[PDB]
Amino acid sequence: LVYYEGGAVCTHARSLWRLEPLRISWSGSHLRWGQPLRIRHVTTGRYLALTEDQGLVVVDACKAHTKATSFCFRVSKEEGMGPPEIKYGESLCFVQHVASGLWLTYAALKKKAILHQEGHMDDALFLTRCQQEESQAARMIHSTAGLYNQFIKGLDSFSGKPRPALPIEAVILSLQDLIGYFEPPSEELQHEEKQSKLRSLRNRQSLFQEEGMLSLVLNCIDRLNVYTTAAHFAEYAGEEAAESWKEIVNLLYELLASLIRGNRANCALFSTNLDWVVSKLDRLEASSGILEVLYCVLIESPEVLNIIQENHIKSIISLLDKHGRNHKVLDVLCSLCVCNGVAVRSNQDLITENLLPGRE
Amino acid sequence: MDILELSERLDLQRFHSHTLRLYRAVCALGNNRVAHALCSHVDQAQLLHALEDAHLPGPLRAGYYDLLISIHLESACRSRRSMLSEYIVPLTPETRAITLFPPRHGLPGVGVTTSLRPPHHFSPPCFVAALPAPARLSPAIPLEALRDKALRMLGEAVRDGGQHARDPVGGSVEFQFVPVLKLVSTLLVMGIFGDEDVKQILKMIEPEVFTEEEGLLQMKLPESVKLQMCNLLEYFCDQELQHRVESLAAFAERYVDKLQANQRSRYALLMRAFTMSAAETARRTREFRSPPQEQINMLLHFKDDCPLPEDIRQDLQDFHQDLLAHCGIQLPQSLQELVSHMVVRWAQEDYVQSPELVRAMFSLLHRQYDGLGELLRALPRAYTISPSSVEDTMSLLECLGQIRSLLIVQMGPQEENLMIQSIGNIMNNKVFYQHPNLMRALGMHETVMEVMVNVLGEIRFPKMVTSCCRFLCYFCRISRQNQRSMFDHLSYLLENSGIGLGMQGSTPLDVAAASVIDNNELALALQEQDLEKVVSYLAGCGLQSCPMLLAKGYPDIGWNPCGGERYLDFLRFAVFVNGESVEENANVVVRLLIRKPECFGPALRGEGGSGLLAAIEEAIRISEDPARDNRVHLGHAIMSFYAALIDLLGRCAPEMHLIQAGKGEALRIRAILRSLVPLDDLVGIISLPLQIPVQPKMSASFVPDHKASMVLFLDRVYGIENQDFLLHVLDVGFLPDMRAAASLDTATFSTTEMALALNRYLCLAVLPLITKCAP
Amino acid sequence: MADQLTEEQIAEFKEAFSLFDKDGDGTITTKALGTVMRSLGQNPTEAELQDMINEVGTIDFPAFLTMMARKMKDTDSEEEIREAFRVFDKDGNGYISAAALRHVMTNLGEKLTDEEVDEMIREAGQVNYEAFVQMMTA
Amino acid sequence: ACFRMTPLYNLPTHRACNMFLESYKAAWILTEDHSFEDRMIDDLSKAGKKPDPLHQLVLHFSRTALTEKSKLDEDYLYMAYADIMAKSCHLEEVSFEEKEMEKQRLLYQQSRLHTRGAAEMVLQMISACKGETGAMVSSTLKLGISILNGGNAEVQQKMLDYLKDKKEVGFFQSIQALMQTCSVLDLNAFERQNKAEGLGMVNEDGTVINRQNGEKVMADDEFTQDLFRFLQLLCEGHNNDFQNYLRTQTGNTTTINIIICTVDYLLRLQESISDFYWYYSGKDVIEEQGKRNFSKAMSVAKQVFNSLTEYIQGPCTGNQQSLAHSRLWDAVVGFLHVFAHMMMKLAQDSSQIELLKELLDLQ
Amino acid sequence: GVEIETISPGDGRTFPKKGQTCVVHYTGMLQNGKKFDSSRDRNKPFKFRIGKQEVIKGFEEGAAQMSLGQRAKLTCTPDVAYGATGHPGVIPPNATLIFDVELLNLE
Repeated sequence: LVYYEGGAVCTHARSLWRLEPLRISWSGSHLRWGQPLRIRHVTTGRYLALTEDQGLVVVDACKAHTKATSFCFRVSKEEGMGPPEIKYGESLCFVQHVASGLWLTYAALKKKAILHQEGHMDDALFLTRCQQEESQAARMIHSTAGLYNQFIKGLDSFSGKPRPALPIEAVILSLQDLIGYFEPPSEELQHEEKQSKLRSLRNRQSLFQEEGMLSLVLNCIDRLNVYTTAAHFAEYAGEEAAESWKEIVNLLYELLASLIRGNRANCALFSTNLDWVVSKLDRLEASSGILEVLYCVLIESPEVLNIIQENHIKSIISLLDKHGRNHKVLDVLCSLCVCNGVAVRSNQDLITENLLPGRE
Repeated sequence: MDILELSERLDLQRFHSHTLRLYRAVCALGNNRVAHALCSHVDQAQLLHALEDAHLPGPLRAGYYDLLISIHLESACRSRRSMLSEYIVPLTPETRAITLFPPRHGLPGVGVTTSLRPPHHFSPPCFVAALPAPARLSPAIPLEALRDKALRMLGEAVRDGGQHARDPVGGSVEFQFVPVLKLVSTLLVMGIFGDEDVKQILKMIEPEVFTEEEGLLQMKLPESVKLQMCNLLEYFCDQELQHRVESLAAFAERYVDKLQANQRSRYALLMRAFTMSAAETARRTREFRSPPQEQINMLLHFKDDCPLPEDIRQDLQDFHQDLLAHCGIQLPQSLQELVSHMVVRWAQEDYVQSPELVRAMFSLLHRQYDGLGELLRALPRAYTISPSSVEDTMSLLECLGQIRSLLIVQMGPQEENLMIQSIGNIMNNKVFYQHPNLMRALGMHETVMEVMVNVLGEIRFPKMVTSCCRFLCYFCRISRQNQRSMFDHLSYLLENSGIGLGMQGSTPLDVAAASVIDNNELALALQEQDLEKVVSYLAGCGLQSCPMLLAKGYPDIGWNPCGGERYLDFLRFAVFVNGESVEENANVVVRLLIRKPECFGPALRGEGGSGLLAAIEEAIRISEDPARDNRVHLGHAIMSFYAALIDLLGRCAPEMHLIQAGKGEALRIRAILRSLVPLDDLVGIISLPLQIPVQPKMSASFVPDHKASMVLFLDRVYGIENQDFLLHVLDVGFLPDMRAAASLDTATFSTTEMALALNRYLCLAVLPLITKCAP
Repeated sequence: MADQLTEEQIAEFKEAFSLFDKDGDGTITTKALGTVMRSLGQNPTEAELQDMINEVGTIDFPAFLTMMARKMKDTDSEEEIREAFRVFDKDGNGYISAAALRHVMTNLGEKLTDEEVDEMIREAGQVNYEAFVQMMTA
Repeated sequence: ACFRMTPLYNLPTHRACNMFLESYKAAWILTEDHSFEDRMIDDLSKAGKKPDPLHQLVLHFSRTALTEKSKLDEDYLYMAYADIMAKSCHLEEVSFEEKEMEKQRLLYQQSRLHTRGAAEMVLQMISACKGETGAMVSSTLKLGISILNGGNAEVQQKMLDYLKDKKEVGFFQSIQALMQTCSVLDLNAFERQNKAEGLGMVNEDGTVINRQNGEKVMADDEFTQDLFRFLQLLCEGHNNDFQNYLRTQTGNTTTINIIICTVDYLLRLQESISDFYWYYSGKDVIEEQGKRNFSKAMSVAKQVFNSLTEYIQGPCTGNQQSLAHSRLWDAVVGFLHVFAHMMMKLAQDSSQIELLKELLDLQ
Repeated sequence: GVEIETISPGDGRTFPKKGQTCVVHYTGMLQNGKKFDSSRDRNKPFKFRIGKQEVIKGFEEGAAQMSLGQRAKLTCTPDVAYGATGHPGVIPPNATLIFDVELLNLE
């Protein structure tokens, strides 16, 4: 479905659209009126066309005919860089299908879009530009979503079937490079540059959260962490995958920690999925990543703390008792008590009544 | 292993430092029971020995000092810091002895001050007491050896810094100075230090300027200790300002005694006069009939008429010159000059890159260079109380501190119960009723609304919300100035009360309703946005039924009359004031109701066209069958909603004199109100009889107050002028009710509350109407 | 509005309630409320007390405070008539004239206008002090 | 109820002290003129490399404003210091030498601030408001007009350099939003205000602060005047660079027509003043209560017209062509109609000559 | 019950009487051998009146069986002392307590 929603959806990656002219040579010329060009969604990768099945429905690139997917621009109803220009923000434009010739207007704030012949007088659209960061992030969302969907499909192919090949190398490289991409800015930079980098990082994380990549990462890591030991994955998958499984899970935990570092919305999203993190905390392999994930979730979102009950605190105490004396668990425990100037009495009482009385 | 051995063992030292951090965090922001548990884990003596130790590592020493302060002094220090801003000075004999200058400036922070501050509550730790909810007190410390011991460490650290050793305690000068100075600053904020201790601390701060070795400001310091020095100087300046306020209050008492004696003398002289003039008597009448604020304004005007002798004017001028001299206006040897020069030099020597230090240093700089401005800003919080109410005011202040302590604590059962107990206590105190200006200056309303918003943001703890709303309503009812102060947050309250909770008792919408009542100014100042939000909520009230009603087993319908009844009541209160209708708000209410037809009931909609009389008949039929509808009955809900709508429409009608004048707006509104509801509907509703006593279910019965709204509409919008119309409506609806009341006047049915309700009806809704059109 | 009552009256009310506030919770029975009212000397009728209780068992200090303020509004109004009669003319013996109206308008304290004073006089040398006071009270 | 007002001597001393404190703080210490901003700004800028305390203060404010947040908190210290700096450079026939000396003194007092980085801080904190009114942004505008007072040239160059280097777009969005919110004379509100003013000046048993509460109509008159004065001083001196930059910013992603928004606000003010005249068309004379509001609106119109003039002044073809194609013509026609009828209505009487003088000045 | 293991001799004649104030210096010790409470660390005697319910049952019963100047080791069973619920973060459940207490004065 194609909507005309307005508001927070404007800043999200789904609102972005790309315009690819039919001709390949000198395709970067200025957009003249009547030029036959296509419109595609940058994130999903599908191609928008006026198919007879459902009118205005976006379709995959596997079937998009020129006569069915071409579009034209008209100012009114009525090689080289070539034509000078059409203004951004000040020049209106009317969308029109090349073959059908029907104007684009709202069919009926999730109002559907249909190509009625009458159209409307206020159906004109004016163009605005998007900076490099948004386009780069959206295309990365597309590529990572495709690769990760292929990986999770391959994982589900042999689920519970003891014995193609999973692209372990490409997946590992993607995780490492995404970790590098979401690296926090260093504190040595001045306040202006550091603040600009932090704002850019927050925008990038918000784009990833809106695109739904976080849910897919949760699905992938849940599927990969069903198994217990590398020998078990060797049994279901093979030796080659078993060798890289530790790296894959470590990098997945690292990416999950990085995607929710400092943003309130991403960590508040875990208000209902906290029990999953607490349950998978106790795993031996890849423990530092899940501990860092929990620490970031607890420090960033105050609303998460009210969900925690006695069993989660007891599990944290179990982690402290079973994984030596590390200060990260104790920092997590300290952050549990106080959140940005307000104290939670219940969790403080549980902490003071579980670990302290035992004296062991 | 020795605690001192951890110097080489980095991992164990780090783990112990973070363990101390956890100990602080669990016992942070109150939680005195956990503080007792930590006292069990960490003994009084153990902490004392560590504090005086010299070989302890830096992080461990800092963590130990912070642990001691957080489990022994934190809550009392927080309460005292909260009290530090409110100045309540009683007129005690010690207060009148306060002098602005010593009999040059004196040493700041030393002397006597009568400002009323609550005492500290402590409980000794005894861990074999029988297991027993009371608000458990914080742990107890000797607090007397601590004073001298802190002074001793401060002196020893100053001497060691003067010696310029290469092995400072804790491994750095910061770890040697910052924690002990933090402890000393907290002890000063608490006020434990006496006159001699304050004098010695002042001498340590500056040996030359404050004289009655080397100064601690004179020697080189890093930024971290500069932050605590800045805090200490801020506390000292605050103490100086408090002393100035106390002296100003003492002079106020003296001068008002003189002024009231002079005013009585002037009254006697004026009364003795016989044939002065036609203006001298006018002057006396103007001076003696104006409100006391006006009188004290006229008498205090002799600057740059004024029936005051030159002696009192000269005395006030002398006090004014003394106060300007004290402020440093002059129109290092003193505190202001010393702090200013220290701040300037600190900023000049190095480019400090710690934002907190910069902020605090410049805050002191502004406070010192603007003393008159600081005094002017602090004066509104100041107040004067009679010496006879000091105990009650102390109890009120303790209750206020207790309720303020819950501002930074998540809401729970014990906390909400203690909150309710505090509200009951503040209700039972008489000072809250005697002085509304004091009650507003302490500003309990702000923190009470903050707690209400914190809990509101399904709403848990409903009883505490209801008691909070009752307290807010009573505070509004106390005084008109408090009413203005609460109305200033009307939009905020309405945003909180956007969705009616529906719980029994008071609601934030009731707080909003009580915030604007019996005052023309507030109703005229009622802005567009609040009314627009209210009517939007009413419109949304007509699209779906109440989720609580659906979850209660009630049959599902397309709307919830109970939810809209509160909005109709609020609109009725906001339209009708002092037995009159305000035109500006009536215009807005009519237009906003008519813009959205969904605000009205589904029967009055143009599409359905059920009709109001038919709707009420269907409501009565529904109430007849229990299956079709304490537990709120749907028939009574729809009946009350329609009655409230009719009442709002009637009370929103233009005034009779406006109609007589012929102003277009009033005639247009009366016409549209007539068009909305026909007269036949009113006469039919009045025609409907009411069951009389074996008394019917009062909640589900046909309440006469519905007819009260109906007859109010009939009297206001339409009126009775024709003999035939009056006779017809009267015969149809009015006589049978009077006959029923006369029959029920018998002693067997006199005590029935149905008879009382119908009596209140007759005497307050219809009998005045018959009286008015008697001729 | 509870600001009408004087601090002496509010102290008397607090003492009267504390005389029967041995429980400490603040709750007072309806019979206890009537006993407190009798101790105050009002001696209100049973029907009036029941109506006041039903208007707003569960009687607390603020509720009795509001009830007493509503009751004492009548006493304040009773003294108001005498105050107006004694303030219309200082001597109060046939001293009604336009000069008194001019003096009142000059120093009313609310900054009244000459036209407003003329309108008030028209509401109603020769003048009636009682009629003028009644017109001012409307 | 005024007759039954109790005298002062009957009241207890514990409340008489309270009203004595209130009257004292209202009438004596508030009127005391303490000129101490100059001494502070001189002491802090002496520098005794390492920046002087004034530069550190400006840097700390810039750092506070640059921190990302939903909305900047009402910082009591920033507002206070901003006023201290602003009044410092405001002020401390006439011959040419004396006027030149006074001007040079004003430029030196402005250089005491604009070389420390005051302009960058002002732009940062007005851009960080995200288009929301308040007292802190009002103090920021006060500091801006004080720095730009007298049509200083180097300050405008520094502002242009910083604004182009940062390439931020939120500054013009904030200005547009702030100008959108600015109020215009409203007949309905005035009616509520004058109905409220008809009530007693003394409440029952207490004084009424209705007069001290302030007028509800044209409440943001000082704010609007300061904003338009800041804009006109920003384009003061026939600086062609800003005259071309305000209409359209080439570097920034989105262009905001500040001049067209100013014309839209002027048209809104014209509609409001025409409605206000139509309300007073029937009445023979003009009441003083409405006369004060009329004069306030007249001053606001004068300020906005001066701002538009200062935009136009200089051979800037782009701004002139943009304004020729806007809705300014309909506004001007409406002004001409209301001005003519206002002149004739005032000339009918003789007790409102000052309002006629203001009318002629705005003409 | 409680077992009074006499650490040191004390004056035999003096014994606690109901309604009298007892000052003690108890050095509490957990069952495992760890120390949780000590009055001597606080340097303040633990004043308590015998016959009331202010102090836990085992310590009161043992104090009834004490004598002036005498030292003893009073192991208290969990049912007697803080049974099945302990002071939060101080005493674990169903754990015995061992006290080292000697009397100072009986007045």
